[PDB]
Amino acid sequence: EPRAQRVALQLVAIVKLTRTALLYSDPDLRRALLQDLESNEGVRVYPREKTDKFKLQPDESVNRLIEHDIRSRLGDDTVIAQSVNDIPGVWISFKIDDDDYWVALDRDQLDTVT
Amino acid sequence: EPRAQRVALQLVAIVKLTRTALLYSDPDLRRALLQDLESNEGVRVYPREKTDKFKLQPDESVNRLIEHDIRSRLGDDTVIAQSVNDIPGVWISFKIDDDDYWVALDRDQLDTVT
Repeated sequence: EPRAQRVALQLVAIVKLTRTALLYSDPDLRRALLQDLESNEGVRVYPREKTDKFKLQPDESVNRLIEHDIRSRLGDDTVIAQSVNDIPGVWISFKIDDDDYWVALDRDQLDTVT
Repeated sequence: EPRAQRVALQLVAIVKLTRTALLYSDPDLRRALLQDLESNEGVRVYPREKTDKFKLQPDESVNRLIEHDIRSRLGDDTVIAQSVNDIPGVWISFKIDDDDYWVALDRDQLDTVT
């Protein structure tokens, strides 16, 4: 419960901060912002398409509890996955208005911040 | 060592994300962005003045080790404090070019994400 809640809250903070950066970004600097997030923050953002396939994290350890805690903060429609279109990562969907996005985090790099 | 490194890396990620949001923000939306960061992300940003006074966190627990780990990532000139101008918080300075800023985080709220 407490360790699960902690990891979820850290992942929520990362997604909210990232969404916030994109939301208030100068439109002319938006692609440059995405390069900065990826290279310097290790946070990769992508547009999310309705046809993007995903694979769930296994029901292992506290995975399902972390996912429940994430959804309670970000929304029940949030997708959380270990891969998208077969690309491995910690993937969490988010939205701005009617646009859908993914955040992808590196698993190894995330484990130092969790 | 490992728990200290973990808390520092979480605090570094928050500061880098916040700095990044401010750096790439639409200038017209910049004050609105600051309201969003404060209200929704619990991250308060302020301009930092050379005359702003600060009080160190106590040398207690792993405080000094966390501070060392933070400075190794954000820079050796980074100020980390338990108060600024007598306002309690988790305070960490940062810079954009020649402008100085503070991030202030709520201690109780931070403890759920650490």
